[PDB]
Amino acid sequence: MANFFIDRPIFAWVLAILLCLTGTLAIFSLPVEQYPDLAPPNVRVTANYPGASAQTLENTVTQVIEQNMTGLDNLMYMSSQSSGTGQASVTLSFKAGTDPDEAVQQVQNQLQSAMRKLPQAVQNQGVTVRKTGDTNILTIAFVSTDGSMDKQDIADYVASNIQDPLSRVNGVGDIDAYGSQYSMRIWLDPAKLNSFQMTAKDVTDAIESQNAQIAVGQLGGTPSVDKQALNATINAQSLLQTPEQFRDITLRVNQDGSEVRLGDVATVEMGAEKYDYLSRFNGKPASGLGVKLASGANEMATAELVLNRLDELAQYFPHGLEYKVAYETTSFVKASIEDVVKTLLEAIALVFLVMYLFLQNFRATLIPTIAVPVVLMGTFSVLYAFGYSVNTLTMFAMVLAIGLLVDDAIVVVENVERIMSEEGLTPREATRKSMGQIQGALVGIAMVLSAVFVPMAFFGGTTGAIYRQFSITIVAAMVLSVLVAMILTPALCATLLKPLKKGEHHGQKGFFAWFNQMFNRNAERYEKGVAKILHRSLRWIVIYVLLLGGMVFLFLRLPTSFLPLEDRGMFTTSVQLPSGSTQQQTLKVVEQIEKYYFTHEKDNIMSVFATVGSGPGGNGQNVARMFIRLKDWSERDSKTGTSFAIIERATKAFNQIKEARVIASSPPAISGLGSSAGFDMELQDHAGAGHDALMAARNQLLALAAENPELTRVRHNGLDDSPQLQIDIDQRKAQALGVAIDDINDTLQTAWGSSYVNDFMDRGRVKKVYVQAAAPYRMLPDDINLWYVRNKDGGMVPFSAFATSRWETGSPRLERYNGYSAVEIVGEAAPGVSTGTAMDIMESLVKQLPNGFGLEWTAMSYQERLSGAQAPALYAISLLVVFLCLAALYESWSVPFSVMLVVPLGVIGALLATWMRGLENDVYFQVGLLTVIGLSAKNAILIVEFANEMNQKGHDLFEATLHACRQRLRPILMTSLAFIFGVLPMATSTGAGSGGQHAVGTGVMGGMISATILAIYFVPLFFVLVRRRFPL
Amino acid sequence: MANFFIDRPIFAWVLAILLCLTGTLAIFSLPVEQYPDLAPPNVRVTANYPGASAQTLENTVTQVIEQNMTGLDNLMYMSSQSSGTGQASVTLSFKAGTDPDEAVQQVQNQLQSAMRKLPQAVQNQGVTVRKTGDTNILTIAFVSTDGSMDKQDIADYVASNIQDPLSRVNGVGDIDAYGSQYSMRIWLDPAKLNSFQMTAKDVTDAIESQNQSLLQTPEQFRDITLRVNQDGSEVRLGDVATVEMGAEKYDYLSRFNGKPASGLGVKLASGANEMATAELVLNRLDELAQYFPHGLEYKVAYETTSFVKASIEDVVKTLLEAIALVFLVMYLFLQNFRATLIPTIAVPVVLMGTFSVLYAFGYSVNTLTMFAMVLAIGLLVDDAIVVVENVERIMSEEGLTPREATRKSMGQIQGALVGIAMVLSAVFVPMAFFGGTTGAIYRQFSITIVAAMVLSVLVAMILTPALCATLLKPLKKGEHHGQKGFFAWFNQMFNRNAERYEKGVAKILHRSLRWIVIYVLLLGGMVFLFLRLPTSFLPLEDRGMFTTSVQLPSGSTQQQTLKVVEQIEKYYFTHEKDNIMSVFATVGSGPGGNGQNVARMFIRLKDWSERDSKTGTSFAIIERATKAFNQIKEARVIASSPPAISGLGSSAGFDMELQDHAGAGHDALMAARNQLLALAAENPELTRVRHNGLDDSPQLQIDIDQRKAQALGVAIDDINDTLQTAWGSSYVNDFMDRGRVKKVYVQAAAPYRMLPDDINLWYVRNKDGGMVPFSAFATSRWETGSPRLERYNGYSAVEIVGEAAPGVSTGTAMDIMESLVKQLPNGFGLEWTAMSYQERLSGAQAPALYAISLLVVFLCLAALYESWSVPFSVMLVVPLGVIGALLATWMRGLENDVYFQVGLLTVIGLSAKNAILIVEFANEMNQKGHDLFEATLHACRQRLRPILMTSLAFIFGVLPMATSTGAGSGGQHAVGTGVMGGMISATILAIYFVPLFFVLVRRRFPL
Repeated sequence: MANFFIDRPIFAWVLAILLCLTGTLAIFSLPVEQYPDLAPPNVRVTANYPGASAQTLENTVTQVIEQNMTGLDNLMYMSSQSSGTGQASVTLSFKAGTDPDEAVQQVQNQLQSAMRKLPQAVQNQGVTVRKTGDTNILTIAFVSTDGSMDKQDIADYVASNIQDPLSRVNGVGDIDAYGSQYSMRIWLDPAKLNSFQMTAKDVTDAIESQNAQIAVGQLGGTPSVDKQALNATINAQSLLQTPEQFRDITLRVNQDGSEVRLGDVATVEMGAEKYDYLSRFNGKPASGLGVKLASGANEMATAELVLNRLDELAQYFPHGLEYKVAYETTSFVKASIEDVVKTLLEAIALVFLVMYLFLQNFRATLIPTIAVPVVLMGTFSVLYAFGYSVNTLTMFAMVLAIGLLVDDAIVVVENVERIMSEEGLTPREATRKSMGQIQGALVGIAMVLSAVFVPMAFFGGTTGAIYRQFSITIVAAMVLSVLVAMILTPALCATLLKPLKKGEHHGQKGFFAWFNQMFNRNAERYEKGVAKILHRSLRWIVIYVLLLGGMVFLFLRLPTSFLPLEDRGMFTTSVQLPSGSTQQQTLKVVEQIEKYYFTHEKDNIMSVFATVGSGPGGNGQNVARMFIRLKDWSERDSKTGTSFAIIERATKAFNQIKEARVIASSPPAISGLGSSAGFDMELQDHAGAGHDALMAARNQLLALAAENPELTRVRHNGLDDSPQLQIDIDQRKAQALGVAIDDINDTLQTAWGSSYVNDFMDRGRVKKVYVQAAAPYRMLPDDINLWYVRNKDGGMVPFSAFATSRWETGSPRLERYNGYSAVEIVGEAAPGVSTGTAMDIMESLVKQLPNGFGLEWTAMSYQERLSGAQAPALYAISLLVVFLCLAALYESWSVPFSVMLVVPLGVIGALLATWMRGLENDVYFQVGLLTVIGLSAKNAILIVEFANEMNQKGHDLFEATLHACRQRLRPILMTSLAFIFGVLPMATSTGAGSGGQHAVGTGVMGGMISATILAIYFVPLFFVLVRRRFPL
Repeated sequence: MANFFIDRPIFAWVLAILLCLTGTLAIFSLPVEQYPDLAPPNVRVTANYPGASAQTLENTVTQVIEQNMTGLDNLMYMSSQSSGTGQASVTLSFKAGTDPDEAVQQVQNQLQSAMRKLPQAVQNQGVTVRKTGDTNILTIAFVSTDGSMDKQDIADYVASNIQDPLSRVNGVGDIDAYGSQYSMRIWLDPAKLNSFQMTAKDVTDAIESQNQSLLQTPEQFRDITLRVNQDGSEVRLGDVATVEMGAEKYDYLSRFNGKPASGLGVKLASGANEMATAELVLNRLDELAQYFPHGLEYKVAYETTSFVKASIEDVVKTLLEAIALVFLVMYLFLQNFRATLIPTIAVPVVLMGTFSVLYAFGYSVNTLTMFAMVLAIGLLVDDAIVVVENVERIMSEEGLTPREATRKSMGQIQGALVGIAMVLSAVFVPMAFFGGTTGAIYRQFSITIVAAMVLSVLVAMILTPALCATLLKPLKKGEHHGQKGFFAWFNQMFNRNAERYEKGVAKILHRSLRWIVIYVLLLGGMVFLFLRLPTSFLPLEDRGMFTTSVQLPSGSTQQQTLKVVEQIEKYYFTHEKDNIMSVFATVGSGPGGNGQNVARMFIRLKDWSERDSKTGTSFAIIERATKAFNQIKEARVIASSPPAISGLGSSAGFDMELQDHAGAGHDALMAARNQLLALAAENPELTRVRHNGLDDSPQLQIDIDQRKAQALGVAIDDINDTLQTAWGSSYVNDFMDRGRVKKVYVQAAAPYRMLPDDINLWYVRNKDGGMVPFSAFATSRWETGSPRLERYNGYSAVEIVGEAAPGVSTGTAMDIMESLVKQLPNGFGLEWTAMSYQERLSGAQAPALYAISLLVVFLCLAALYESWSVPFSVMLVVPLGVIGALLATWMRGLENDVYFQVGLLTVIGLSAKNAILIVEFANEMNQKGHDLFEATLHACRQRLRPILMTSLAFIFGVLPMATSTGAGSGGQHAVGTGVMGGMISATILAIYFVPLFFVLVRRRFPL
């Protein structure tokens, strides 16, 4: 194989060009992402029980649904919520890698099973099963520049002309509206309704009958008369347009001639919702749109399309209206990807320079360099074939790969150079002999550098996915490198390399002359030291045992985490006032926060978009969210302008604020995983105690978390108990009175809440018609008697006769986790403290709580615990696979055992580097540690394979190992330095996703430094000792 | 390899016979189609909202479904129609190659979520997801010869006894009926109703109450008691209304050859074979015919299998003629009969092996694969011809025995055999990876041509060496020697011309600069011709059918449409009689939509043999019709030929969607559409430009004073029910006729539902039981609404279709249309759909294929011959053939379509073949050490004969295609013309320029 392509260089060039072209096509056709899915698919089951208390809804529906749902295929954990508004939502998160469609089908089947057991009212209302994609790809704010357009006018225009076309953009799962369009809202006064003896049902029926559009046939139908002239459709009536027409709805004509008009019994207005989002942008009234990314769609492409369409729509906005991008994700993705590309190019440059240092010949430097584009584009082709994408994980794997993939090319080139320099052979003969000598070594290096990343691919969860991303890329790169090393590089060495003895490089003074002198002297000293330590075995065995102990100590000492946080240029601050607070107080607090951000962080804030209130769909107005967008990373400082510094500085001031609970939190590392950054904990009530007991436990936990300085921004992701109405309707009492269940239910919906009726055409656009009770009347325990519902006989049975309403203090929103009343508690670790330490502290605090209150981590916390628990297995499996592969290659057990003893020499260096830098044991460290294992095995192989060959030929073990070290010192050094300077830009990256780059690069760089400076001495010791113990 | 079969011929014979047998088995088990599955898969979601206006239907139903369906996999585009009848259909088309079942499953999953959001009435009706067939395999008509059976009787019999059996025939996805079953029509009379003081609701309720015993005869219905007077007298239904057994639907009034008839539109089930399904349908119909009442007879008004069969037969004929011409030219160059037979025997083996490969890969016998086979016939014989020619030359000169001569020849040209196959197969590889309809077409050819090439190399190194070692006789110096007739003159002429050619090649080698300038000029001319040449997708074919569409002004009655249809039918019967077999018309059915003002008429022409080749072509008669039809000002009448691909679009030409890219206003959209139609009518490059839709129609909106209605104690429900019963129709109950359950409808008699003031003739029953006239609380008013609303990719749109004027390509027409759209008021943009979208995609992605194919061929040659110089020398001759292909295509009036693209690829391969045949031998001689001039001159002298004979074999193989006159003449001409011109130029230029390129490259880069 190697000899075949030596004499046919053009064939090798053609193969390389084919790989390059396929890779270029793949690159131009590969999708761009920040991360892959990496998120457990979630399916949400939603049910509605109108006019039902939260506890009653939870008991009658939520629990039942959960019971049937339990026992699914890959159900990781069930989380459920029961709201006072009457909506029950049970969320089912499935194990990562589960196809969402199959999960949805299973949930639908079990919902079919459970639907009968549910209350018939809920069944009539309808139960919905859908895969929930809640990733907010971008949030858009529409603000009137001139001020001519009112906030309600802005909301109406947006919901009429912008929301509808944007919803039709590809990949837009759901576009939330932070403002509501106008609607023909009709406010019923029960006083007038009882005055004229008309129930709300009569009003609804009159609106339905009078405001309608029905086709009744055709003028001039097909069996027409002999000579008709016109064929036209006939419509029964028209849809009302102005509010005045609604006021003229008849509803009755008395015998005297008087008519009880709708305006006589109610008031109609083309207004907006009673409690609409009081959205603001940079201290100005504005409306908003929240675009959510549909499941299984590319965020960047969808955002570009939406932005694109919005740009088009903008061209047709009324004078003085413009759109602002309050929240954007693709900016960070583009910045991070471009930064990683710059890092990769800098890595290629540094690898070229370090190779040129050892190989002064320019062509000899080019020959391994050419392997980089070929293997890189082949890896891109492999990624395209397997359906992977260009994300941060794959790009990090590529940058890691560079130094590994250049290894075999470097080995071949320098072996050819050594043969040319010493034996004096021609480049062709030198290449032949070099391939014959080191054919085994290349295969061994590829095996050790690829076997480490195989087992990782067989794990599951988000962790397994991350591992797989690295595996595929790195395994493909290693396979191509070993293919390139035996196809392209031998031909290049046989052709590109000039004899180089005519040029007389020896005697050429300069920097390279001094470098060669230093290298030769140090190599001689190194061989002397290797001989000495071979003689003095016991001392270095003791040193090795001490290194093992230090490695264990650093392993236990190192804090753990899942994924480094990144400066995305955004963070969200949440405002929660004490329960019962009006929207105006929340607005005042929001104004205070905006003033703080404008007057303190004036050099970093680009725009703040606040959203006061829960909106029309919700219960309390004491909630506000504030989307904060920072300036570009270049504009902001690298020390005080970072997102983390801004968040901490704001957190101090906001913790000073006592008016309301205000927390500034960075966005989560993974969009679909968790709501915000930091740990995510569910405080389950295992004892089954009361809800108030759970609330007291929650308060104790929050107080303790506030006490500990290791924890910051600890908050309850929920709502506090507040007085709530509970309309209780006795079905048997109503049926004794003969009043229909449907009629009383509709009347209850109309009075307590709002009832949609039909549509009316406004300016050519259809808009909804809502029938609602008057402002003072909200089906209070007092006014329930004022409402009347006629029975079958027609007599106006009073509502109070069959229904009872009473104020009750309880939680508006009840939550459950895995069959246990629980409250979700979220928080973040203090600066300098890892997430794992924060989780340990939270576990200690929950232990400090009274009995019966266990905890269960969810989302990113759950998967971080999974990765931490599963990490030792991988290491063990990867080491075992490397050992078995090495035993298979050399058909011996002494050689692989000698190699595996060098693995601790790299792990100690990686641990030292991460510990000194201040990083933590995350997933990246794990994959890094795996890379360090592979490279330590690489150096060990580079020595022991030649030593074993020499021994098998019959040379003395001492002489054989000394000769092997002397010859292979330069290959080990230059390959390792190539890798070190390849990963150096990662460890010193600035801006964009610099945190991930640092986390990946630091550990591997330290591992390489230790691996060289320890292996070059210990590998001879291991090989000699093992061979003495087990002779040939 | 070669030597093995030389000494063991029996093994090679066994292999050849095995391949032939496998191919023969494959041929008789290979399905036959006109085209493979080239149309993108379409999924249609239909929703029915009864009693809903078009605008209401679009707002409440269509928009919801469109919003939910967004996000599907490989969703090319969405098009939706909100008809005034209450039916909304959102058509989703996916990328070509997408699994239809997977698409349907995804659509159903997305619809399940959307079901809840829909109005309750729509959910009760039921939204249906179905793979869109929309391909009329055949339109059969049933006409009573005697006239005893009335048109409605024909329709009823068809629905009762024919529609059901045919629908169960395998492969019949749907069977549209242009008739209606019997129904007990009860025509009310408001005057009689007032006489007896009964409202329409009284009659409706009574008839509902009356009804397993069901009334059968009309008389039994006329005996229905509506009211019993106190005197004992009872009011009968016949006393107040007229009972008749008519149709449940009067929408369609079909007419065959000026005679009443009813029709069935048979539609193909997705994936089924067209020819087999049509044969089954017809067979079944024959069985049914065995029991048709006297006088009734079915007649095929539309048929596709006729053209498919005729075209396939024509392509087989041209294939056989190509084989014969290849044999003749080989016999011209190889005077010995056995020497000619040896390459000929390779043709059946390679062809049948290709058939086996197609059967294994699942491909069928379509026009594309057959064209590829015809091309391969000239392509495949190249290696066998080279082997035989080299053997003959060695025997003539060295005098060796056939066995040793074949051995030496195989040793000498083993490299060239591999190189020719490599270049002829590497061009067609990248083409296979392309997508869309175009990629599918490419693949049909690639698979076929690449398989043929591989089998050609295999036969050339296995079968032909054995044949040369056995069949050939040393009689070349014997029987063959001593020629005196025509062949002697031919040999003398060829020898003299070869000497002249070699001398000229030497001279041109001396005069390099002049011919370099000539080559640069040829490059410039090639670029100029490529830019000037117009573009298209596929050539239109005279399929013996075409359709004319009638669209009277909105609001026109059925009778006026029938009058215009009669005028058109008279035109066809008189002016164009020697070419028209039959005309089948259907009032009420149209491409854009259904209505009394729209009629669609099917015209079937006589056989191609009967019709004139010049004035009887479908295009000529259609142009004459358009000249005549354009004069008709009563209506818009357009005669359109069938689309190139059945599933791609509704009709031939371009297809675009003028849509409001922003802003709004349906009236603004209609005004823009009118402007666009006027501008298109102005242009002389565009013909038959129209919009596939319905203009805004008058609508009679009734206004009801609810105050007066309640003052008189009249319920709104009653006044809606009376209006629906009178103007619309009322499905009161069912009745059984001849063992079949049929509907009973109650409706006002025609004279009383014919004017807007007829609303005042009706009465309602108030709460007290009195008769309140409608005039008390009803006011009629005229308005204007759109019967059918369209949306394309979300935006409101109007579908505008049309065709290019004769002499103008479809691409030029599309450019003209894009120019016209820019003249519209700001906010309106266009998107190309159907086949037009695919044409734009193919044109956009065309330069890539060429670049990639050229690069792949270059790299393969460099890998094979281990020198950059050889492919550089070879690739320089590609323009020498491309110029000829472009010149021939431009001269013959053809355009740059898909076939031309595959042709350009074939021409690239042929130019590479000739360049290889020269430079391989020249490079070998130079590497052996011979002088470059001597090497190239010797290579030209020796390889002139094989190059000329292979090239002539190919050109005369494609000659019948370029001069075919059968059913598929257009496609055969499009494929053959460019390739033939390219090959001609490739020979007559390469045989001189290739030495120049090789010599110049070697001098610049000495070995």
